[PDB]
Amino acid sequence: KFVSWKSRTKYTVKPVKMRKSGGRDHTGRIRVHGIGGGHKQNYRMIDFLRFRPEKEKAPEPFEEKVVVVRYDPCRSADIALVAGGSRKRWIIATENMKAGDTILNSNHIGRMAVAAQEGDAHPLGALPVGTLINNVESEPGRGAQYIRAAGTCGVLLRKVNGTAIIQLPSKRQMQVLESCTATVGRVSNVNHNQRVIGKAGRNRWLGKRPNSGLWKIRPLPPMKSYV
Amino acid sequence: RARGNEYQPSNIKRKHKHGWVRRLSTPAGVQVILRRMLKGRKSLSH
Amino acid sequence: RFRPPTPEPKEFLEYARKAGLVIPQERLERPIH
Amino acid sequence: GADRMSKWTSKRGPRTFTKSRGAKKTGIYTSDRKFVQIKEMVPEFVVPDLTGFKLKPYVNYRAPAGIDTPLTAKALFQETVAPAIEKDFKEGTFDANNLEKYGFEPTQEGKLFQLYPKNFPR
Amino acid sequence: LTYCSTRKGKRKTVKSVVHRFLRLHSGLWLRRKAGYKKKLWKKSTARKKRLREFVFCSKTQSKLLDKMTTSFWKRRNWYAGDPYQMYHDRTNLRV
RNA sequence: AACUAAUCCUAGCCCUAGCCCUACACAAAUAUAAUUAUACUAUUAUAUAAAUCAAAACAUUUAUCCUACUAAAAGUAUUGGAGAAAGAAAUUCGUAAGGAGCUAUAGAACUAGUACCGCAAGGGAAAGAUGAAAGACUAAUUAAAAGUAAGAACAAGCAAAGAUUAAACCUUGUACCUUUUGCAUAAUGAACUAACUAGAAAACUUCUAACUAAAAGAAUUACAGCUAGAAACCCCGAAACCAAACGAGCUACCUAAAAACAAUUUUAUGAAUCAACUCGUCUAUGUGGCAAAAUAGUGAGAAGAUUUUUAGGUAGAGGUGAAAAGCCU
RNA sequence: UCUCCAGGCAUACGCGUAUAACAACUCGGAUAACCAUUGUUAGUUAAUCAGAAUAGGCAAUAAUCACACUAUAAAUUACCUAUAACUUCUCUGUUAACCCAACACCGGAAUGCCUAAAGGAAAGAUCCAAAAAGAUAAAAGGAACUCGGCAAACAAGAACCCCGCCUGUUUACCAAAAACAUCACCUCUAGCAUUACAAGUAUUAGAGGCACUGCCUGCCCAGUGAUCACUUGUUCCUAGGGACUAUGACGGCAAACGAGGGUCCAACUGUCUCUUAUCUUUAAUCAGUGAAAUUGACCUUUCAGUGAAGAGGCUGAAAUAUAAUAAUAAGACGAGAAGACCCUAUGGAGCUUAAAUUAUAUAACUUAUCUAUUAUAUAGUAUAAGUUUGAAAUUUCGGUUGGGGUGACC
Ligand SMILES: [Mg+2]
Ligand SMILES: [Mg+2]
Ligand SMILES: [Mg+2]
Ligand SMILES: [Mg+2]
Ligand SMILES: [Mg+2]
Ligand SMILES: [Mg+2]
Ligand SMILES: [Mg+2]
Ligand SMILES: [Mg+2]
Ligand SMILES: [Mg+2]
Ligand SMILES: [Mg+2]
Ligand SMILES: [Mg+2]
Ligand SMILES: [Mg+2]
Ligand SMILES: [Mg+2]
Ligand SMILES: [Mg+2]
Ligand SMILES: [Mg+2]
Ligand SMILES: [Mg+2]
Ligand SMILES: [Mg+2]
Ligand SMILES: [Mg+2]
Ligand SMILES: [Mg+2]
Ligand SMILES: [Mg+2]
Ligand SMILES: [Mg+2]
Ligand SMILES: [Mg+2]
Ligand SMILES: [Mg+2]
Ligand SMILES: [Mg+2]
Ligand SMILES: [Mg+2]
Ligand SMILES: [Mg+2]
Ligand SMILES: [Mg+2]
Ligand SMILES: [Mg+2]
Ligand SMILES: [Mg+2]
Ligand SMILES: [Mg+2]
Ligand SMILES: [Mg+2]
Ligand SMILES: [Mg+2]
Ligand SMILES: [Mg+2]
Ligand SMILES: [Mg+2]
Ligand SMILES: [Mg+2]
Ligand SMILES: [Mg+2]
Ligand SMILES: [Mg+2]
Ligand SMILES: [Mg+2]
Ligand SMILES: [Mg+2]
Ligand SMILES: [Mg+2]
Ligand SMILES: [Mg+2]
Ligand SMILES: [Mg+2]
Ligand SMILES: [Mg+2]
Ligand SMILES: [Mg+2]
Ligand SMILES: [Mg+2]
Ligand SMILES: [Mg+2]
Ligand SMILES: [Mg+2]
Ligand SMILES: [Mg+2]
Ligand SMILES: [Mg+2]
Ligand SMILES: [Mg+2]
Repeated sequence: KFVSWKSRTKYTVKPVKMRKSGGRDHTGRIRVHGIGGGHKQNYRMIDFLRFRPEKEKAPEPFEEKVVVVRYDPCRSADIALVAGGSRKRWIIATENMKAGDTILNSNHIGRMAVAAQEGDAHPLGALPVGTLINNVESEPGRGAQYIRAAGTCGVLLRKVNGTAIIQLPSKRQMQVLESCTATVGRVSNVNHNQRVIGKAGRNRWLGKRPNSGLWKIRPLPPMKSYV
Repeated sequence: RARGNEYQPSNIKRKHKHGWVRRLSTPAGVQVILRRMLKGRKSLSH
Repeated sequence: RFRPPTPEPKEFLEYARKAGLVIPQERLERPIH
Repeated sequence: GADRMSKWTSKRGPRTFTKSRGAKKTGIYTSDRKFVQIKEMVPEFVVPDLTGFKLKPYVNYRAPAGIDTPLTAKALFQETVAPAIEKDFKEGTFDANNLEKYGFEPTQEGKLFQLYPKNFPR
Repeated sequence: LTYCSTRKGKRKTVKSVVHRFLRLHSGLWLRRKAGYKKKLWKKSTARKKRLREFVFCSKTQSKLLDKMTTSFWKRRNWYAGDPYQMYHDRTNLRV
């Protein structure tokens, strides 16, 4: 009887009501422990493909206007409503984004380096080595999947030929084509790691059930009389 | 606490748990009815 | 366990007199001789 | 402790449970919950004029009863259809194609009262 | 022992007797001596001679073996050139 | 000099024989929360049976279970921790309505899969008795069971026996079954009445006959044997194990939609005092109780990780668990 | 009419005629009256209470008197564009003292309104014995009681140790705690999308440990020259020759809080010295109704003996009209429960592993098989055969040794 709530085909900026799982799967059995209850929430459909040209428009760099930078219950970072042309779409907000700012979304692969302004989306080839980036996509057109948390910025270590190396926040180096689109700057809510829960009830407000109260080298034969 | 009152009646719950439509939903439930028909039960299901 | 209370039914007259009854008169099929 | 043997009716169960007692529907429920009764769906009692009717509920005990001969298709056919076909055959004005002339109906479609599937109540 | 079989309703022979003992028609049973093929290097010459012999069974042992085998193993067998032809009967036996 | 009771005979049932079946019965309703006249949401068994048990344990294995014609070949060939056990074939033979059964605790569970018990799967009873006629007023028959009544008792004792003129006084006498040990003043079991309630098989031996170097109505045995008859080996009772259904209306946790929190002080709260509400600290009562966990007091929390309501989910090789190996009627 | 008591009326859920009248007086109410019982007849009335056309386009801005006010846990069909139809009221719920607890059960039972205008009766009659239960009063003393201030009090104040940070959570039915959870802190694992984690992305997620804060100190940190050379170290080529090498895992302590476990003082008292009086319950007598465990048979005595710790019943003395009513509990090794304790079974089961036997759970590799390619070759793979890993599965628990370590012994 479990029908997923993620059944909306068409993009909208209206917040969408979420049904909670409880750590259980479509079978009805717990698959992850420690999830339950909490505050009711609404899902605002984020758009991680920064360079999405508007319908019936050409594929070239465009600009959008930041309406508001808002708190999002469903993620560590904060979201910014951005409007351009006749389209409104939620997006992740960088560290310094404010209302009324203008942010560029560029398709052009700069043959030379392009000056980097935080919040604008540029292909990795355009950016210069060393620039802090966020919302990186693995393959051109996929959409952003890495560096999407609060205050998490990766570095662009190297660009050679058609590919570049990205240092993910975990210090794990990844390689992607220079065509991939990465947003510049940090991801905002840099102090999220400084937040203090304080009381056990606060985690029960975020849907975190308490931990359960339940409290390997086989010797080789030649080394069993010394164990 | 005092036990013995584990039955909290509800017609919606009863017909959903042990009703005609529920029994026919799975083949094992159909065989529940087949046994009771063979035995001669006056009540096949709730 | 227990056994059921069967009510366990010159006697019909008392039965119907206590209960009360509509005894419609009957036409005797054979005339009395 | 629920009673499994008594009949399930609308008096039992919560308010949400409702079901009919066997009365035929006479209308339709539109959206926003408006009942619209349909005049044609409501039965009409066709009552004849009984003025000057000689038949009453009971019959004379002196009236002889008749031997039972339940009606058969052959008896109906002979009483009604045989006289025409027999006379027509002698006249020679007979063919298989013109069976409608004697009262045959190839199909029941288009008739107000269809003999099969029956589309009228008693 | 199987006294009444499921298929035939009879007793069954214990095929461990059939593979170890010979029954003479008179009623006697022959056997070998346990260990006659074992560790012969450390056995005395007289001991080995005793082991090689064919030996008879006691009254109770014979009574047991008769219980464990069926009648077919107790019939008189007319084998041409039998080397036990003369041992199937008792002679000069008053007892 | 009689109450409670007792007597009873047929309702049906049992095993065979024979036989393929063509019983699947008005109108209407019903797969919707079945039995609700019409659209909405469409509809669909199962991969190898397992274990108990036998092997005096158990670990390969363990007849039937898991069917292919009778009698013989034959418990033979074979198969097997070569143990317990298991076990063929070639080949031959083959033309056919009844009861030394039951008669109401028996025979079917059956007067009924009902009443009743259980959320459900499921479990599952008891009983009737006139006569030709009841349009003869529903009879009779029986010192007859235990139990009582008619009719309490009268120094002294396993309750009787020997006796006696005499019921009791006198004399003699350590209840029963099993069990200890072949003993108990041990110890188990027994309120009493009626009914019901536990030894079953033919390898060898013995006995009685038929025929006899042969016996047997084919297949077998035989150096007096062979054929037939007769003669035999209990009842009740676990914790367990496995397969398939049924269960989350209790309880554990969860999902969705809803509710409740006065007054007072702090502040801006898993803060304070204290109701409603939730819980169950200590003592007494109760202990077949009002209650298979309560009552009366006294207490802990009481805007929160609070409490409560409704509907849904997770199922036993599992579920749930702020782990008590708690909870899952 | 009087005396007294103080959760009542609606709806939901549930129940299913217990509703009302009459007639009955068998059964049912634990007894009567009377009926909640039996039979017969009746009943609940709704257009407002309650239940039961199609296709597109699009949504930033809580609630709390919503203004101010901040906040954090971030929080409810409409309006438009076209199409289609162009006057309608049937059906069903409606009673009651009611449901779940085997019962007319001192229990359980959601919400709104209200707190006596609604709803009710603690005593069948009598008697005031013991023992038992409950309430109130106490001369003088005031914990001397007791395992302990348990219980009670005209008291309800003050402090100190131990443990746990704190509010929370648990062994429904003997354990509410020092156990569990908890913010904080710490270790480990994972670089990723269309059903959990999650419509998330390392400031994330999962697994697990652990009080925090401040304070302390172990490890570890090539050696000597001094950013430089040797000695080392590690590899090779043959004892030679090259090659290469620029900070902590541990303790010690912090207030507040606690139906936790110890302790003290003050006050207070019938806990006690040392009990008493009153009232209610029960008791007892009268009327009605009427169980339960238990029971070999009993015409059921005391003392000494005998006996296995043991005698109403045996041996020898002794005592002895018969039956009730109300009391006590020495005995009938008094009666009950699934209570305890040791031992036994080639009886079980739960749990753990380093028991034996297995293990197409996952994971990996290897060879085939089948495709792609390629110069032989690297890829993959509806399967088979190996190997490695081990989630699991099945089975077992020799003997002798006041009983338990080890040993030993057969
Ligand atoms: Mg823990
Ligand atoms: Mg029950
Ligand atoms: Mg409930
Ligand atoms: Mg065995
Ligand atoms: Mg086995
Ligand atoms: Mg019977
Ligand atoms: Mg019967
Ligand atoms: Mg008598
Ligand atoms: Mg005497
Ligand atoms: Mg004893
Ligand atoms: Mg076993
Ligand atoms: Mg539930
Ligand atoms: Mg308040
Ligand atoms: Mg508080
Ligand atoms: Mg309090
Ligand atoms: Mg408090
Ligand atoms: Mg819990
Ligand atoms: Mg524990
Ligand atoms: Mg249970
Ligand atoms: Mg009434
Ligand atoms: Mg009356
Ligand atoms: Mg009545
Ligand atoms: Mg309405
Ligand atoms: Mg009403
Ligand atoms: Mg009672
Ligand atoms: Mg009043
Ligand atoms: Mg009263
Ligand atoms: Mg009184
Ligand atoms: Mg006082
Ligand atoms: Mg005093
Ligand atoms: Mg003292
Ligand atoms: Mg002291
Ligand atoms: Mg106290
Ligand atoms: Mg604590
Ligand atoms: Mg607490
Ligand atoms: Mg407890
Ligand atoms: Mg609890
Ligand atoms: Mg507590
Ligand atoms: Mg407790
Ligand atoms: Mg702890
Ligand atoms: Mg406490
Ligand atoms: Mg003092
Ligand atoms: Mg009396
Ligand atoms: Mg006496
Ligand atoms: Mg004595
Ligand atoms: Mg004496
Ligand atoms: Mg008395
Ligand atoms: Mg006594
Ligand atoms: Mg033994
Ligand atoms: Mg065993």
